[PDB]
Amino acid sequence: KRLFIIKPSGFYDRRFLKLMRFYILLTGIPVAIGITLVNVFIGEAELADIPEGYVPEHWEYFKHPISRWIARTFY
Amino acid sequence: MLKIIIPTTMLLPMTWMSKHNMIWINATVHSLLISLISLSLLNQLGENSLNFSLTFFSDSLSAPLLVLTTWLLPLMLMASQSHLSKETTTRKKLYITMLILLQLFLIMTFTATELILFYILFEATLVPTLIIITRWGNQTERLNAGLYFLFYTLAGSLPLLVALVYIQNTTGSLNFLIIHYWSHPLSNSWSNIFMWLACIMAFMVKMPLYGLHLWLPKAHVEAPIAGSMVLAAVLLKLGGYGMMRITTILNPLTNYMAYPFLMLSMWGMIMTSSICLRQTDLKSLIAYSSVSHMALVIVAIMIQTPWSFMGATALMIAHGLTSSMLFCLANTNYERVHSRTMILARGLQTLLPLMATWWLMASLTNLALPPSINLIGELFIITASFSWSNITIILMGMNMMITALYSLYMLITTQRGKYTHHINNIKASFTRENALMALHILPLLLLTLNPKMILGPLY
Amino acid sequence: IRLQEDPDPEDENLYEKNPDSHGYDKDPIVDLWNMRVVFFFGFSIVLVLGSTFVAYLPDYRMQEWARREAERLVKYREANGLPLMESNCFDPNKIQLP
Amino acid sequence: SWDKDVYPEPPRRTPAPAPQTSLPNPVTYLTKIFDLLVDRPVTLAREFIEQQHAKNRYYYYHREFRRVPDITECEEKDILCMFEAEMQWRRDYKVDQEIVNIIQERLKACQQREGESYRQNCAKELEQFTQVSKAFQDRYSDLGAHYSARKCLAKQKQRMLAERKAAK
Amino acid sequence: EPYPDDGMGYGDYPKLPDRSQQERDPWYDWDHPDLRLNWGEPIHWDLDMYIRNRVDTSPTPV
Amino acid sequence: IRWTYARSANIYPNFRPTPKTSLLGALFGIGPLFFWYYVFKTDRDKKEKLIQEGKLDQTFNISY
Amino acid sequence: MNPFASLTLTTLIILTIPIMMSNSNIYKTNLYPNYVKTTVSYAFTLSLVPLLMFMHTGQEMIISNWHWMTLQTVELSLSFKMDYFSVMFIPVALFVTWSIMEFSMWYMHSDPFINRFFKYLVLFLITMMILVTANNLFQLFIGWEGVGIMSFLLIGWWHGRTDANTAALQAILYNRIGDIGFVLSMAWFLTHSNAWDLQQIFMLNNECPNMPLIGLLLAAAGKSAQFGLHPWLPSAMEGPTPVSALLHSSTMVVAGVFLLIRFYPLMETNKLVQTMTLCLGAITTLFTALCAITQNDIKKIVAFSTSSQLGLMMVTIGINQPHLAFLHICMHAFFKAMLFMCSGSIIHSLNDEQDIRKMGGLYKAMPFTTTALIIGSLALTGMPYLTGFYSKDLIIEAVNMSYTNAWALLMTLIATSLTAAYSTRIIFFAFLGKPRFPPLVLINENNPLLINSIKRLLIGSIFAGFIISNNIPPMTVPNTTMPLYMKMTALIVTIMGFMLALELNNTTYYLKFKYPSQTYKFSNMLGYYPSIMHRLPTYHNLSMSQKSASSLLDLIWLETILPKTTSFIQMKMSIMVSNQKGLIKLYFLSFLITIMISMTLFN
Amino acid sequence: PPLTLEAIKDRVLYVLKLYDKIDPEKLSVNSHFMKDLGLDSLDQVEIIMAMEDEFGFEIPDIDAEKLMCPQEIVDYIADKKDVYE
Amino acid sequence: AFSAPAAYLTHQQKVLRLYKRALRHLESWCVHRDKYRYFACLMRARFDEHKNEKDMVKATQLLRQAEEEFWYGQHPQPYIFPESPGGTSYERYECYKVPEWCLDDWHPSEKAMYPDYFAKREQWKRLRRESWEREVKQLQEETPPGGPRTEALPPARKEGDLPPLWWHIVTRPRERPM
Amino acid sequence: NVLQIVRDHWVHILVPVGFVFGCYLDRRSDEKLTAFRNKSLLFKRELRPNEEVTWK
Amino acid sequence: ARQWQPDVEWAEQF
Repeated sequence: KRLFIIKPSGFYDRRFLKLMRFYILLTGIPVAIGITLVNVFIGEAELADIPEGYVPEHWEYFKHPISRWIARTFY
Repeated sequence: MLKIIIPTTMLLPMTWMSKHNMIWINATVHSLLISLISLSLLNQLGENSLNFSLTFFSDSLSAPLLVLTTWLLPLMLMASQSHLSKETTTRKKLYITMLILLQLFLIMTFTATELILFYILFEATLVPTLIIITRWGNQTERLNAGLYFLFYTLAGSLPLLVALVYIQNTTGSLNFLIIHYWSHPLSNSWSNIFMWLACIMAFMVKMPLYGLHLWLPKAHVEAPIAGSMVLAAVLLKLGGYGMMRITTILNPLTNYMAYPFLMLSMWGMIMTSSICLRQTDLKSLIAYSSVSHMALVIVAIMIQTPWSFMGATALMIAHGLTSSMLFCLANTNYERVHSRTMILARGLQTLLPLMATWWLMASLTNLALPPSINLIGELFIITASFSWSNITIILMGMNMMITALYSLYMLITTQRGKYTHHINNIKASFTRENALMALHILPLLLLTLNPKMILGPLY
Repeated sequence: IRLQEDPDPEDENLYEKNPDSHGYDKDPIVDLWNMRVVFFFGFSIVLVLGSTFVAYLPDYRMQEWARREAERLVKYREANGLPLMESNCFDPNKIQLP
Repeated sequence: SWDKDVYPEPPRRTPAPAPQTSLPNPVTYLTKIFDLLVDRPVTLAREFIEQQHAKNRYYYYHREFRRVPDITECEEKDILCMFEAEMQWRRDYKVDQEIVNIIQERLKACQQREGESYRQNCAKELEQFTQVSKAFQDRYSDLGAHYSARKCLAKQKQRMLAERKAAK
Repeated sequence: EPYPDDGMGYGDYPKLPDRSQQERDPWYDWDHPDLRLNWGEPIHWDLDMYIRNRVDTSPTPV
Repeated sequence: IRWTYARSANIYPNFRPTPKTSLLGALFGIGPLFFWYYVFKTDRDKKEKLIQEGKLDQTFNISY
Repeated sequence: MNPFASLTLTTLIILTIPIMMSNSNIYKTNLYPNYVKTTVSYAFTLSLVPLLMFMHTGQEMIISNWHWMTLQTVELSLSFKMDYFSVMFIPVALFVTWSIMEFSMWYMHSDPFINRFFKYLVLFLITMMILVTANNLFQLFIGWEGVGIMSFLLIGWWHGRTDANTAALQAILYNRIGDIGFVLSMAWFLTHSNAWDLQQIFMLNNECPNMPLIGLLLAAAGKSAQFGLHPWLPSAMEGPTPVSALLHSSTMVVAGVFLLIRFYPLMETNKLVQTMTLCLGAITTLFTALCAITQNDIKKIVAFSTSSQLGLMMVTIGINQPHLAFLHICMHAFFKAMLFMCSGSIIHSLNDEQDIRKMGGLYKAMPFTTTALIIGSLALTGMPYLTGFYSKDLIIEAVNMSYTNAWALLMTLIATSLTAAYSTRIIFFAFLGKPRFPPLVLINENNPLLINSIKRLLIGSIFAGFIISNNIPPMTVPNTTMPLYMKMTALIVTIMGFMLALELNNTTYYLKFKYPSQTYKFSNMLGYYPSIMHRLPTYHNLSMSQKSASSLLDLIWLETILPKTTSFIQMKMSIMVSNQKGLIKLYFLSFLITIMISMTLFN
Repeated sequence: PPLTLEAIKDRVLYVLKLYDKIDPEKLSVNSHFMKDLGLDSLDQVEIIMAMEDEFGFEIPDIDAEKLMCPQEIVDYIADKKDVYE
Repeated sequence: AFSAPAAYLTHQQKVLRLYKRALRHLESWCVHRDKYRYFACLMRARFDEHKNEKDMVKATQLLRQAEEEFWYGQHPQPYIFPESPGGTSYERYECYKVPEWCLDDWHPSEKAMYPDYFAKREQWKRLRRESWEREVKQLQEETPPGGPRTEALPPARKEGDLPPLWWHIVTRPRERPM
Repeated sequence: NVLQIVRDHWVHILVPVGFVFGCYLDRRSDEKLTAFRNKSLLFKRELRPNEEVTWK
Repeated sequence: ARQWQPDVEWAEQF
C-alpha cells in the first residue's frame, strides 16, 4: 500500500551540491596530490648557518618549499 | 597597486564593448580574476607596510578590506543578474559600470597614502551608490533614502575636509606615514576639541552611530540587492578604516572625548538589537543588526587598545560577509514573494531545504557561534572593554543575548512553521542563488583556520 | 489617470522554458556557461588555489624569525646570569633627563 | 631538535614495573598490539619519507639584522633615522613577546608535569615569569594601539624622572 | 476604537483587544493556521509580540 | 499592508510633540546615556586613582 | 605513554568521519544510522584503552597539537586535556550515546530524516567531547556554544510545532544568559592571568578572586538548569525522546557541573563561591523534586529528576567534594539515560502517549521495560550496592559530615525523599494498577535494538558503580567514622519518602473527591516561575523595544531633532527668500537700507 | 494500524453496544440517537466522549454536536484519520 | 472538516460544552476509571437536577455559577489528547505536510519516476479547471444580495457539478504524510 | 571560424593586458624610488660580484 | 512587480 510522498523538487539542490563538490575537487584533488608529493619528495628545508661570504636570496630564508616558491615567483 | 587598479578600470571598456548576452559572464570572470590578484596583498611584512608608491600603500588593515571589495564585486553581479534581466542592455551596462566605479574608488580609498586623497575617494563613493539606490530601487522611498544617505554623509564629511586642510597647513603633510612618525600630541583646548569632533564625526556617520544611523535603515531597505551588499560589507567599513587611521593625530583628547560616543555606541547596541526583535521587515532587521555590530566596532576603535583594534578589523570583515549573505538570502525570498514582510512567507524550510541551511549558517555567524571570525572579533573587543571597565561586560553580554535572540527569531519565523497556504510562486532555488550563498559562507568559515589574515596590523 | 501598460506578471520562471534553467539567463547555453564560469573561477580557482596560496604564504610577518631570536636571547641571558628581560627599553645613558 | 637550555625539562624518573599479581596486564598486550599494528607501519613510512628528504637536502637560513641607531640618537624630524629606529623597536617588541611566550610555555609545562605538587615544585618558573611579566609590562604596557618608539621612550623618561624624585 | 490621540503615532489604527494569538480558538479553520489569523481581519498593532511563540496572555488557572 | 504601514510609515506623520511624548522621549533616550556615563566615569576615575596611588594589582596584566 | 596520546586523539577524530561521509552517498542510503552507531561503538572500545592506562599508572597528558594563533603575549592553540575527568567521561558518554543511537534506530524509524537525526547526534557528541577535552577556555567555549546550538536544533526537530520552536528559543535564551558569565570569566582570566589555558590559570591564581568564579557559576547554572534558569530543561522535552535522553538528561546538562569541576582548584580558595554553589544546588534539588512530584507527564517527571540530580551535584561541589560530583555525573548518565529510554518505549507502545494518567497496568505488558525502570529507579533512589549507592550515598554522608549551611543540608535530605516520591509516582501510575490506555493494544517491546540498548545500560547501572569506584584512585579522605543515624540517613529518608508516596498514591483509589490544595497548584504549576517569569519580562522587553526604541526615538525623536527640524527651518527660510512678490519698489528700498547700514557698520 | 473503514464502524458499534442505555438489538448504523433511540443531549455528549476516548482523537465540540448518528461518527473519524477504504 | 461557526452559542450548547469540560477535568483528577465513573454519574445527576428549569434567568445564573466552580476546580494540568491543541504531538508532522502545488515544479526527470501518479494528477487538474466556472456561478446565485452571512458553502445542486470551493479541502496534505 | 570568435570575443584580452600593464607601471614606479637602493643602515651590503643593484 | 516610477500625482507636485 505504497503512498506517493509529496516533497519539493530535490533535483536542483542536489545538482548544485554535485556541481559545487565537483568544482571544488577538480582543483583540490590535484592540489592535495601536489602538496602530498611535494612534502614527501621535495621535503622541507633544513636550517643551516649562513656560510661566510654568502648572501642568501630572499626565498632562501623560508623553510617550506611551496612558501619558498611563492616568495621567489610572486614577491 | 596598479596591478589591481588598472584591470578594474579595464573592466569598464570590456563591459561596454561586450555583447548583450555576455555582459554578466565577462564581468564575473574578470572580477573573480582580479580578486585572485588581490590575494597577493595579504602577504604583509610585520614591521612595515607595503609602500608600493608615493600615492598608494597597503597594510594589514587595508589588505583584508581590498580583498573583501574585490570578492564582493562578482557576488554583487551574480545577485543583481536576476532583477535587471528585463532592463535594456545600456542600463545593465550602466549598472555594472556604477558597480565597477564603486570598486575602483573603494580600492583607491583603502590604498591611498594621503588623507586628502582618501577623503576625495571616500566621498566619491556616494555618487555611484546614490545613483544605484535612486535609479534601480523598487520603491517610492528610494529617493528619500538617497537624500538621507547623501546629506548625512556630506554633513559629516565637509568639516572633515576643513580639518584636513588645516592639518595640511599646520603639520605640513597629510601623508599617513609622516603623520604617524611625527604625531605630536594634541592639547585639551576648545579648538583641538572641535578638531577632534570634525575628524571623528564623518566616520562616526559612515559607521552607523546611534543618533546618526537613521540613514542606514532607509538606504538598506530601499536599495537594490547589490547596493545593500556594498553598503553593509564595505561602505560602512570605510568609517572604521578612517577612524583607525585618523586616531593617530588625536592622541590625548581621545580619552576625554571618547565618553559620549562610547556611551552612545554601548547603549545603542542594546537599543538596536532590541529594535531587531520587534521589526516587521527582514531587510530593516538586518540593517539594525549591522548597526549594533558597527557600534561594537566603534567602541573598539574609541578604546584605542591593540586587542580592540584587532577585534575591530576581524569584526569588520566578518560582519561584511555575514550581512551581505543575509541581505542576499532575504532578497531571494523578496523576489519569490515580492514583499519584505517577515510574517508573509513562512515555513520555507519545507519548500526550500538548502536555503534553510544557508539561513542557519548565516544566523549562526550573526550570533557569533565560535570559532567564527565574528566571535573572535567580538570576544577581543569584549576583553578590551573589560580592561577598559569591568562593568562593560553587562551591556556587551546583554547585546550578545539579544543578538542571538533576534537572529534565531528571524530564522524561526521565516524558515519554520506551517507554509503560507496561498503563496504558490515558491520555486526550486536556482544554482545561482545557492552559489552566491556558498561564496559568501565558505570564505568566512575558511578564514577561521588562518585568522591572522583578518586580525589587522596590531597582530 | 494615465494610459499605462498592465503590470507585467511575475517574471516568467526560467524553469518553464528551460527546466534545467541554472538561472543566470534565459538562453540555456549562456546559462550553462555562466554557471561553469562562476563555479570554476570562484570555487576551483579563487577558493581552492587562493586558499592554498594564503595557507603557504611566506612568513614575512617574521613569526619564526622572532621565535628563533627569542630563543637565542633567552639562552644567552640565562647562561650569562643577565635578567631575562631588561626593564629599560632604551639604554639610560643615552637619555638626557631635564 | 629544540634546545634543552631554551626549553628545560626535568630529568625523567619512571618507576620500573613491579607486578605483584598473577593476572595478565591488559595494558601490556594492548600496547604490544598497538606497536605492531600502528607503530611499525608508521615508523616504516617515516623511514621512507626521511630517505626521500635526504635524497634532496636543501637548507634555509635565519636572517640576521644588524643593530641600527636607536630613537634616542635620532634627531627630531629625521624620518630616515626615525624609520630605521622604529622598525628596530618593533622587531624588539616582537622578540620580547616571543621571550614572554617561551617563559609562559615553561610555566604551563611545569604545571602539567609536576601534577598535584604544582604549587611548590613550579615556584622557580613562576618567579621567572613574574620577573619577565613585570619587565614587559613596564616596557610596553599602556603605550596604546598606536605604539611607537617615541612613546616608549617617553614612558621610560617618565619612569626615570619618578625614580629621581623617589631619590629626592 | 482608535488609539488615544496623544501624538504617539498610532493614528487611525484600531486599538484591538490585547489578547495573545494562543487565546484564539484552535479548532476554528483560520486562514493562516499557525498565526491563528484570518485574511482581511484587522491585525493587532502588537501581533509580533502576541504571536504564539512570543508572549501569551491566556487566562491562567490561578 | 496596513499593519506594516502603520507600524513603520504612519508613525511620524501622526506624531505631535506633546508633554507625554516629550518627557518620555527625554527620559528613555537621554536618561540611560547619562546613567551609564555616571557609572563608567566613576569606575574609571576610581581605577585611575588606584593606579596613581600604586594601589592596584596588575602583576600579570600584560595583554590589554 | 606513546600510545596514550594517539588513542585519545583517535577516539575523538573517529567520530568526525561519519560527518565527513555525510557528503557521500551513505547519507542517502539506509546504512548511515548503523554506520554512525558502529563508529560510536568502535570509539568507545578505543576509549577503554586510555582509561585502562590511567587506571594502571595515572597517565594523564596534555596535547597541544595545533597552534591556532599567537596574539602578542597570548598563544591560543588547540590543546586537549586528557586527565582523569576526560579519560573517564569519554567512555561513559560514548557508551550512553551507543545505547541511545541503537534505541533511536527503533524509535525514529518512521522519521523521514533519520539520517539527519543521527548526524545531529554525532555532532552533539563531537561538541561535548570538545567541551570535556579542552585545555583552553576558548576551546571549551567552542564546545559550550556547539552543545547549545545542537540542543537548539534537536529540540526543535519538528519545525512545525510552535511549542518546539519556543522551547528551543527558551533553551538558547537561558544558556546565553549563562554564557554572559562564561564571557566574563574568559575576559577576567585573559586580562589578569594573561592566558586562557587552564594550567597557567591554575598556576597564577593561587587565591582566585570572586568575580571569575561567580561568572563560571552563572555559566554552570545556565548549562545545568539551576534555579532561575531551570525552566529550559523541562521545556526541552518537546524534542524527540532520544534527544532528551542523550543531551538534556545525561550528557549536555552535566556540562556546567563539569565546568565547575574543571576549575575545582580555583573553587577551593574562594569560600563565598562555594557557599553560593551549595545554596543554588539545594534550591534546585528541592524545587525541581517538588515540581516533579505533581507532574503527570513521564518525560517531565524524568527531566525534573535530572534537574534535581544536577542540583545535588552542585551541592557536592559546594561541599568542596568535586571528584564525588564527577562520579555522580558518571553514574547518573547511565541510570537516567536508561530511564528516559524506558519512557520512550512506553510512549512508542501507547501511540505517543506521555501522560501517566493514561498509562497503567504495564508491569506485565512490558516485562523488560518494567525491569529496566525498576532497576533505574532503585539506583536513582540510592539502593545499596547499585550505581547510585556509590555516588549519592557518599554525597549525602559528606554533606552531613562537613561545615555546611543548615538549610542546604535539610533541603538536600528532603530532596532525596522527594526523589523516592516521584520514582514511586511513575512506577505506581504507569506500571502498576489496571490499564487505562486506549482499547487497541499495540504493546510490543520485542525489538532487538530496544532490548539490547536497554540491556547495556541495565548492566552498567547494576555493576558500573562498583567497577569505577574500585578502579579509580582514592581522591578524597573518606568519612570513616560517623554516627549510625548519620550513616543511615540516606536510606531512612528514601524509605520514608517511599512509604509516604505509596500511602498517598493508594488514597487515589478511594472514591473521594477534594478540590486541589494550594500547595498542589504551586507544585503542578512549576512554582509559577514559568507563568510569571516568561510573561512579565518578555512583554516588557518587547513592548519597550517597539514603543520606545523603534518609535519614540528612532522614528520620532531622533528624526525630529536632527533631520526634520533642519529641513523645516530650511523650507521656511526658502519661503521667506522666495517671497514671489517681485516689485521694484519693495526691494530697491532694501538697497537703500543696505547702503546706509554698510556706510555705518563698515565705515 | 491501517484503521480501515470497516474497523472504524465495528469499533463504534462496539462502544455503542457496550452502552447500557442503548438496547443492542435495535442499534444500527443509521439509528439516530436523538430520534430513533431515546438518548438526550447529554447522552450525545457522553457518546462522543466515549468515541474520542476509544480512538484517542478529540472531536471538536462544534463538530461533535452535529454527529447525531453512528455512521456520521464513522465517516468523521475516517475523514480525520484519512481512511479511504 | 470543521463546520462553520455560528454567531452565538445557544444556552444548550454552552451547557453541553461545560458538561464536556467538567467531565474531562474530572477524569484528569480521577485517574482511576472506577472513581471517574462514580463521580461522573454524580455530575450527570447534578446536570439532570436543573435540566428542566423553566426560568431562563435562573438557568443562566446557574450556568454562571457552574463556570465559576469549574474555574476553581479545573485541573492545573488537564489531560490533552496527544494530537489535540496543546497536546504533545500537536502539529508534530506539520513540516512533513507539503502543498500539492510543489509537484508542478518538479524536474521532468523526477516526474518521470512516477508516471501514472502524474497522469492521475493531470486528470484532477483538468477536473478542477473545468469545475471552477460553474462553482463561481453557483456561489454567485446562492449568495444573498447583501453578501454571504455565514461561512457555510452550498453543496452541488446538479450532477456533474463539484461542491463549490472544493480543491483545498479535497487535496489537503495527508495527516501523516511521511 | 576563428575570425568570428576573435571578432566577438576580443574583450577578454583587455583586463589581463591591464594586469600586465599594471605590473609594468609598478616596476617603473619602483625605478623612480631607488634613491636608497643599498644606502640603508640595516641592509647596506657590498654588492656581490656580478651584481649592480640589490633591487631595493 | 515593477520598479515604482513617478505617477501623475507625483509629477503635479513639481
